[PDB]
Amino acid sequence: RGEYVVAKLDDLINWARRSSLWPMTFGLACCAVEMMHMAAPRYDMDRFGVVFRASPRQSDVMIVAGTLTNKMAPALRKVYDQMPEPRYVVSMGSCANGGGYYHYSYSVVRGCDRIVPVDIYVPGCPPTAEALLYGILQLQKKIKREKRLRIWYRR
Amino acid sequence: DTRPTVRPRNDVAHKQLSAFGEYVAEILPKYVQQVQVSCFNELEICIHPDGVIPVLTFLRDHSNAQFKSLADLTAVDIPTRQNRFEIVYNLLSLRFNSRIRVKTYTDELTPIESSVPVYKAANWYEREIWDMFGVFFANHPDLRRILTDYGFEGHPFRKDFPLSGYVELRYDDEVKRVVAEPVELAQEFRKFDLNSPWEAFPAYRQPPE
Amino acid sequence: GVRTSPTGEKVTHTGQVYDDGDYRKVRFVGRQKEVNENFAIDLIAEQPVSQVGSRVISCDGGGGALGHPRVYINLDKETKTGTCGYCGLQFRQQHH
Amino acid sequence: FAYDGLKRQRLTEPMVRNEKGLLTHTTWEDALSRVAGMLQSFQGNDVAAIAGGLVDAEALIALKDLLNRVDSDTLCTEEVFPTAGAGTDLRSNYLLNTTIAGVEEADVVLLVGTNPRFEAPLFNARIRKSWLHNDLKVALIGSPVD
Amino acid sequence: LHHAVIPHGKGGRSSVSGIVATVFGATGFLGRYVVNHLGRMGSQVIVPHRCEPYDTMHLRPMGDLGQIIFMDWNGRDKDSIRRAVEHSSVVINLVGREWETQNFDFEDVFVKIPQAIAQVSKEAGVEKFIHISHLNADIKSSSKYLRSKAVGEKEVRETFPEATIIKPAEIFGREDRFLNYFANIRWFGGVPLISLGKKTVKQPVYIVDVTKGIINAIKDPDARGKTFAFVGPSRYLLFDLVQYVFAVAHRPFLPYPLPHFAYRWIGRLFEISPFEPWTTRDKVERIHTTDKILPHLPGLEDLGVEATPLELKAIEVLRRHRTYRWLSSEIEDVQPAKTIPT
Amino acid sequence: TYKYVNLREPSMDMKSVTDRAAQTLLWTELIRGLGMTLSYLFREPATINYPFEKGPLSPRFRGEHALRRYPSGEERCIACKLCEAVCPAQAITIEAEPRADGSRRTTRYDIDMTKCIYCGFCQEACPVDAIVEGPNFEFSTETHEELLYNKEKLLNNGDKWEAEIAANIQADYLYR
Amino acid sequence: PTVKPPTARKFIWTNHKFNLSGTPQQYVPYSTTRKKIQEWVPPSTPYK
Amino acid sequence: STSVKPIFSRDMNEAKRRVRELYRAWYREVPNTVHLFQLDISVKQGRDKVREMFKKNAHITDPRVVDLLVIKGKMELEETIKVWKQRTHVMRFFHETEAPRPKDFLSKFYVGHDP
Ligand SMILES: CCCCCCCCCCCCCCCCCC(=O)OC[C@H](COP(=O)([O-])OCC[N+](C)(C)C)OC(=O)CCCCCCCCCCCCCCCCC
Ligand SMILES: NC(=O)C1=CN([C@@H]2O[C@H](COP(=O)(O)OP(=O)(O)OC[C@H]3O[C@@H](n4cnc5c(N)ncnc54)[C@H](OP(=O)(O)O)[C@@H]3O)[C@@H](O)[C@H]2O)C=CC1
Ligand code: SF4
Ligand code: SF4
Ligand code: SF4
Ligand SMILES: [Zn+2]
Repeated sequence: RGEYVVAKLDDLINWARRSSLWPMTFGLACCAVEMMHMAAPRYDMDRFGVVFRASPRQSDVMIVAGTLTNKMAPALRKVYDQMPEPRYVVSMGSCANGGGYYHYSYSVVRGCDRIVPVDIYVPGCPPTAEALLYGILQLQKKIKREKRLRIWYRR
Repeated sequence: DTRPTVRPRNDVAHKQLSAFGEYVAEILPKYVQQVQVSCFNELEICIHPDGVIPVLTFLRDHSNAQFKSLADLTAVDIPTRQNRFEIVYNLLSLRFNSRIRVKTYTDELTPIESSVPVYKAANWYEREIWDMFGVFFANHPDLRRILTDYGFEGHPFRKDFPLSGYVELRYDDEVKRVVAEPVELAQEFRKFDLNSPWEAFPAYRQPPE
Repeated sequence: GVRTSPTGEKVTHTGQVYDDGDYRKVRFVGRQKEVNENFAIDLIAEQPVSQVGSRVISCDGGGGALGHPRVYINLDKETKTGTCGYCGLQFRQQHH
Repeated sequence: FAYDGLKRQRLTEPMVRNEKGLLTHTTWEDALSRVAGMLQSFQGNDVAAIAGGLVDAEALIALKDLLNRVDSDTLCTEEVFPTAGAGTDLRSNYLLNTTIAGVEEADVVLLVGTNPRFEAPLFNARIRKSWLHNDLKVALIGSPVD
Repeated sequence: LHHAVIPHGKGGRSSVSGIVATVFGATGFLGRYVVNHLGRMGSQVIVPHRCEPYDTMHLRPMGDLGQIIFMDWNGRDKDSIRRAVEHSSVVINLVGREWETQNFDFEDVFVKIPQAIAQVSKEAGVEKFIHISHLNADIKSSSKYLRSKAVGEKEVRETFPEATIIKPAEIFGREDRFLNYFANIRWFGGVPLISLGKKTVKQPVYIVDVTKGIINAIKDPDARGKTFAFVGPSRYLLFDLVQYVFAVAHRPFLPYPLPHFAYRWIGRLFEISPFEPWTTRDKVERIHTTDKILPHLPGLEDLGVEATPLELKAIEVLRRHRTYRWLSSEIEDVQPAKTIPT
Repeated sequence: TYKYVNLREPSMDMKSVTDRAAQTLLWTELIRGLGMTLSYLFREPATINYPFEKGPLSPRFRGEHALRRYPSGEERCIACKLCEAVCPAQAITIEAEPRADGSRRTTRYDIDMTKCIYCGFCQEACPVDAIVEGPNFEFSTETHEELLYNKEKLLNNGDKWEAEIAANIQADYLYR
Repeated sequence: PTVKPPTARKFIWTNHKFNLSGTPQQYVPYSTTRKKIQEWVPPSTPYK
Repeated sequence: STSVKPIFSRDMNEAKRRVRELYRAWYREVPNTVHLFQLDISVKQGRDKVREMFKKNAHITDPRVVDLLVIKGKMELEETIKVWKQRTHVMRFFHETEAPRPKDFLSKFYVGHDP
């Protein structure tokens, strides 16, 4: 049956993508520190298959980790567009989620979701390294639920 | 000094800073308008704006001064004054282990001589004052915005500039670029009135008009 | 406690409920309206009244420093009970 | 304590009468085009206006100009003031010329046909302050009211 | 008006426009521009979608918090349609394929579905219904796509008599499948044209103008019950149009005539594709179909929209089809196409 | 007092010159660096098996906000609005009115969790321990709207997490 | 908790719930206050 | 009191010379801007915008204020020439996404309370 075959191929490509998330080496402010602590030995994001790569062309996920300013907004959008697809965005911390504690500033974008689509929101100021990892594992479970090929088969 | 909760007073430093204050006023009477020392011992020289270069050079290079480091250069906006901007230089003397403050004034349309000739630290500090307060510094090697977005209009640190500004940014899909729009807030910043109607500090009570 | 509208929407403890014609109830389609089910007005009423033998009694909410600020309640009126302004416990004088 | 009246029974949308003869909601364009149609057809004495108690000066003059342009002088008020004699020609005829502050300097006050306690509560409170501190003599021609 | 759908604000992102719109087929070329314009002014947009949520992410930044709402629906399931319209004051239908699939054919997407959307929308008390048909829809057209547009347009007009029907010409824009279609013919060497494209006249319309007209049709009381024809300012021969595309892209243009029967067979060959056909037999008919002149119908100028010349927005669409040598060439470099004086 | 980080000169006897030449020619100090990394290869790693193993936290941890009740089940919050005033981020919006029984209670209690800096000033200001930052730190959402908390969500957080919240307040209230 | 059990209150949930984001049980925010301004309702009789 | 330190120009003739000099620099640069940033506008459009920005301040009569506008004008030119600005910053002059706002009384009356 087709519905069986496409279901199993969809699991395969879903498994590969979530099992190999390569965030861009991208970080803006305070929360970049906790993101470093998630790569540090105690949490070791690499053991889940999560590997930072500097190039946007070789990245799957953008972790927006810090305050986004008006001056910085076009640059953030640009490297997002240069990511091949599928690409996911994780908002980390209050500044990136909604402007946080500079929400009423003239120079701050009130949430990165004005500039780019967001998949997961990680609250905190900063979120702990363990909280960010929880948000990563939630992105993986989100990728695990995709039905690209099942939707194609009924299209 | 034996009241556990009260900051002790250092009378010796107050006397020395008072003496050096008169000293600077005697040598540079052409520019010095006021000299004062605070109760926590910080000396201030208030000068005419023409004397920025002569005053800063004397303090850097005089042998009984030697303020070789410019700790900070900033501006204060006081709208109630005709000269609304107060330019403040904070200087450190490593030779004598002293700090001094030199303050002058200007308005929107008056230049202040760039102090890059005395301290090369002032270059970026003046770009910041130009950008956030709109005070022009004459004879700057390169004066341009340093902190605000390219093309940003206004000088955000002026007291009459709104907290959230005038424009906000979003990504518009139609034009496939980040666009600037007039600012609207889903929740307006809530202004709190906090000042107490009862006087707190009698020693600073101003005389009745 | 929790009531429902003729439209089926639950009414919260503040009495809020989108009325019949409001489009804003579209946010609950495919999702759910979160209503806390323990209405504090109902729970504080279940508490028995405390009979005391003095004109004035003090309530701090229980737990000492873990309660509310300590306040004193006058119990001279015999047509009502004294109520804590912080926690809502009720006190009555014992016919002394 | 009357400000809570501003949150009840409020008119918030323009309304016109439908076919059944019931008021129904509509837009500003529609309602003001119906009013302009009738305003343009009529003229002169066929147009009149009555102003209420809580109407400000700007809305009053604006309506006087609009009715004057159809050539109607029938700008009326719900509150009656006798028109015989000088009428409204001289301001002094219909003003409290002494002013509220002058009550404190008067010697004799004659109140004619008025309960100032409930008509002008703070004006009445000014009479009593002068009664108290200046030994004002007050007389009343009217019903006996506390 | 309920107290919640009264306009407030200055027409910005956080304002309230008073519009509550259910947009069907919001995930395609025309839908993203429609949803972008509704979200700009502060509308509540219900976006029912058949596709994977990953394919709707470009819509998320189009509205303030809460304003864009997403629902799952199935074009043959009336209950899914009802859940998505019952709270809306305007329902916009942009559902359509340019090709047929094993599951959904031109009858289903242009007749069965729009009429099921129209029937449910009226039973649910939706005030305004907006239907997108086609300029060249005809019962006697040799494009099964256009014959289905004609049949659905009548069903929609009978199921929702107050429906506003909009008949656009072929729409160009960064995701159009019109000027991108021609610029991608370079991959096959020359450009096969029926009768060398000298017997076909087109009147393409800019996407933003179609979107602006739709937005006004919602906010304009007069638009109700009418049929509109959205067409561009100029009429071009297909040959002159395709020649202009290749000049803007700076590609070598080698047009050669291909008989109708043959170019049909090419269409049949590309249809075997199990994904998105590069071309189909129907696409052959539509491209080589003279865009009708409907003077009795009102147009964009009635809705208040000034049609944008193809010569102001072609570089915008076609600059990505250039090579590095020509990327930086400017809008004035190329010769304007010859326009049929009408 | 001071010391010199790098003000020592090398000896020039024949043996020391030879020793530095053997270091230059045979790469001795580079080999030494390889020994250090080699020793780490045989050390137990510091990684923990998250989510099965968690990081250590203390009772003071500032996590997710919750609204608390008295043991009777009445709400502790009295709508005093000191949490609202102290909040550095203006994340709290409160509205209040008399309840049916006359109690001073909130009709609106919103915390915008994307404004909040998780500073805990609000729990310091509250005079009745009504608002607390709970121990939870694992409440990531897939939408921005899911992080704008109203009073029902916050009361449900307190009901959900009361058991742990009370135990932590018990461990720390003598320091407060 | 097997050695030092938690205190029992009536209102405490008897059934823990994990993160429900992304599901039909998620939390949808909404204003909890009632309407501020009441609107005059025109009479339903035919007047004149 | 009317005696005031000059910024550059001693009178309005010296200041207007700098206005014209700045207009020439902006006029010459527009063709390069449209090319480098790959703008869809025409060189005519860009020059009409530069002209428009220069008419907003045509009523000024203070030499010191004129000098500041010229100083700010030259700062903006450098950001454009050196490509510190981006395409988004250049296109902010054209307000392409802002919808037209009514100017007359009735249209403004129907939408809201703003004067
Ligand atoms: C050595 C290096 C490593 C090599 C790795 C090799 C790859 C291993 C994984 C291969 C799995 C397949 C990868 C699919 C990737 C395609 C791109 C993609 O996923 O996009 C989604 C797209 C879906 O696109 P779509 O049509 O739904 O939507 C496109 C439009 N937008 C963009 C708006 C969404 O997939 C496809 O379009 C085609 C997928 C075809 C899958 C393969 C054919 C199906 C075969 C089984 C079913 C056939 C019928 C039943 C047969 C029963 C009898 C046999
Ligand atoms: N040049 C043009 O583009 C012109 C277009 N039109 C009409 O305008 C409307 C929009 O066209 P456009 O949006 O450009 O085409 P698109 O293919 O770009 O978008 C069409 C939409 O239809 C949806 N759709 C198609 N089939 C189904 C189905 N069986 N069930 C549910 N949804 C479906 C698609 O959803 P999914 O992505 O989920 O498949 C997509 O969102 C169409 O009606 C089209 O005929 C008319 C004249 C010119
Ligand atoms: S969210 Fe908090 S930690 Fe992160 S950048 Fe903002 S203030 Fe710093
Ligand atoms: S933790 Fe701090 S920022 Fe967050 S709500 Fe409390 S006081 Fe406000
Ligand atoms: S949570 Fe505490 S501080 Fe805030 S309003 Fe309630 S009682 Fe006052
Ligand atoms: Zn109590």
